Amino acid sequence: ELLDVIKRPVITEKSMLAMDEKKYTFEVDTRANKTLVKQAVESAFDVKVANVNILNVRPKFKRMGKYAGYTKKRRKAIVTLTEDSKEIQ
Amino acid sequence: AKVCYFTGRKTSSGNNRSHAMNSTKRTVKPNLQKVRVLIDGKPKKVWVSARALK
Amino acid sequence: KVKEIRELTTAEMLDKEKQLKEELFNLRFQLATGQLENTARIKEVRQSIARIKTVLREQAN
RNA sequence: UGCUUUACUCUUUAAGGACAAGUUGUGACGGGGAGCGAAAUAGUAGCGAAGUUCCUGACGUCACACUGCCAAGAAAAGCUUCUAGUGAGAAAACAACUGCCCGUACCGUAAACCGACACAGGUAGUCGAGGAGAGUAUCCUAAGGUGAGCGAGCGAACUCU
RNA sequence: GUAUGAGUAGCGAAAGACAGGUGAGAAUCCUGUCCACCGUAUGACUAAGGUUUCCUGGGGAAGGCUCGUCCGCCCAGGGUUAGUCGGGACCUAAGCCGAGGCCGAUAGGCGUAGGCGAUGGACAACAGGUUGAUAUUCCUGUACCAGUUGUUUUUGUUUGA
RNA sequence: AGCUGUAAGUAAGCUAUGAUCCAGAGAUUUCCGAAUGGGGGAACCCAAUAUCUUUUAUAGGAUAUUACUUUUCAGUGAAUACAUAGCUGAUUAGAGGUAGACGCAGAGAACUGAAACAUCUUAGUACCUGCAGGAAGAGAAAGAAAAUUCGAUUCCCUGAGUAGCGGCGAGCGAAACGGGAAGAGCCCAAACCAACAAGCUUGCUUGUUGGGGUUGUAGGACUCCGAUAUGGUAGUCUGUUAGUAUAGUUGAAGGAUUUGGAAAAUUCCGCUAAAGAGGGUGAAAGCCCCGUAGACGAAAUGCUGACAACACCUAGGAGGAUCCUGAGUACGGCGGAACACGAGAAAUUCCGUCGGAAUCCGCGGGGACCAUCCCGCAAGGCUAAAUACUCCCUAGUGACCGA
Repeated sequence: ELLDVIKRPVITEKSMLAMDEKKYTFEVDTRANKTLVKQAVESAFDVKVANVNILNVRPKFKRMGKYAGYTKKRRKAIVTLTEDSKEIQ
Repeated sequence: AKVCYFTGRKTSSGNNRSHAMNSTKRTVKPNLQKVRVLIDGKPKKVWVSARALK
Repeated sequence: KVKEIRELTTAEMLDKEKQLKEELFNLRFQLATGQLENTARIKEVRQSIARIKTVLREQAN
């Protein structure tokens, strides 16, 4: 179903520094392999392997109004390339 | 000894009086025997009361 | 929205499904990078995909 | 043809076989370093000289290796062969690609664990230097880390050390 | 809810002093110097356990047994990257569930085959550099294990492949 | 004709092509959970067989099927040949939850009372467990009676704290007669006769299907004559209408002055009512708003009547040679329980064991037992209503509460 693989790019202080070595930080939905993300990126941007790396995130608190609730789980994806770029973001 | 296969005899319970009428609780059980019978031609082994062996 | 969706063939339904999913990719990446003066087009692509899938549900019983 | 075993003939510090801490080259024109030190506002970037000999030397390793003793000291898989069998023609070299899911921050003889507390208590494992010295004892110290989360005066009774 | 006890007892073992900073406000925060304490541990690494306490930039109403410009506290943003490390796609000990089955007022109890279960077995990567936080995980160099695609020298499925 | 919930706030939009909202039908429905491919520390991991997918290719992805037991049918099978275990495949049903309520069963306490305590009481209560249903249980006389009789069951009043039981102590405690609520009765086994198969000795015994047949005034077979109509239903989610439940429409009549921040309050003069019940509005409103009385209305789905169709079911009179009418059943001894009844002079109902009848000239009962009389036919099934409860829905009420 591989357009529900990738959601968003991550725009942070390390993620902009990953841009210099052709590395890109996407958010992949839960229960997805490394191989789906390779196939989805090759489908959507015409670039290659040089393997993905995949994280996870434990949630937090926040408090607003005497209430106590978590946030979402996440899963980052730091995809490296060999030969093309993405001046898209 | 759990049931009969033909009749409906099963173990039960009742009192026990003794000579100044003090009551306790018994286990009144039926006489039962493991008998090889012919259920649909093929022999089994099953519990049958002696009452149905007359 | 509904009516001309009921005017199409069968394959063109699937073609518009693919086009609307690619527009959802484009609206996601253009929300993450601080863009999209229109943000109320996100309901429209979703509900268009929904109406297309119900129309394909009815015709195959 | 593998394995086991009984009888007979030889053979024996011999030969065959099995394991082995470690050394020397390569790796390595590499990175490491006492110290120098900017070009803005950094001891930053960038530059590096020596790699010797003797002495003591481990229950760390060979390794449960060896002798002794009685209290007589886990299993199954991985591995290796031989047949049963299945049964186009795979099997070395070279080159290019593929290799899934979960944990990884931090505290961890403690202010972040167990004791209602930022509590004189408890917490399994490994490393654990120097001078004296049998030593992980005791006294003072290296590498490192702390100065304790109420004070300032005065220097009576009385209580504690 | 508020008194009395009363502005009393206590402030939870340890050595600080000065100069210069910032600030409305300083013994208690930052920096510098000297002094002092542990040093088989108050030093380093991990297993449990805790669950964001980690880092960056702000804040001083409550918490901190005093003060506080500070904090493990409040707000906002941000950090945990693996073919080789520990576990799964391998094995079994204690124990547990146990198709059929054997017993038992109901409920249910016990047990063969087959399983589940690490504290144990078996198993392919080393040195350095790098950031505000990650590193046998990122890059630098050199390896290793299991495969897949083109090349590499041999034919009855009898095996003589 | 306004809208994007709480919830202000910003920025984007939607609607006269009828949004938002309401009502009835549909569609989609991640992962655990009886969990059901295998495993597990619930919301996790790991598979197999087909089909389609990505890549030069393995790795990667997606869809479908795969638990256990039993109901039936096939193959397969073998200690041991014949076929029974067993295995395999297909087919049929279950498996868990509540409503902390009501019902039926199994098993079953103690404190307390007796001014102590042993039989007794608390009490077949509390608790556990199985089984269901919208209700369940009981139900068509082996009955209640004592005549002069009545005719299935359940529930209510009364009989009555009476007759009774009880270390005759504490205490437990009915039933029939009478008045009411609601009303209903049906189907088998047997004896007999056919159709088939078997040891069919071709004796016609057994087994299955189809007709027959259901009772105490005894009835049925069997025989002989009639006879082929009359009448009911406790079925058919098959039609055709009537109504109803879930959105709604319409719905009368008032102005000025004074005190006011603001009037519904006050003072004058009016109007309405099949509507003067209630709520809201800058204070206390028949005439401002929402309503109320009345009147009207349903595309879709469900429910209830009705009456059509279709299913079913139901015959008379006489005879009395032979045949049938529920078996290890009734009943007895022993040991326990249930009946208000605690072995008591102990009938009637069950349970465990051991004995164990008759066949209409028969059998049971009328509180040990006998005789006479009277009333009844057990040992096979089904059955509406009157009765008890409320997790939830709609519409209401209270000399019920006001933090």
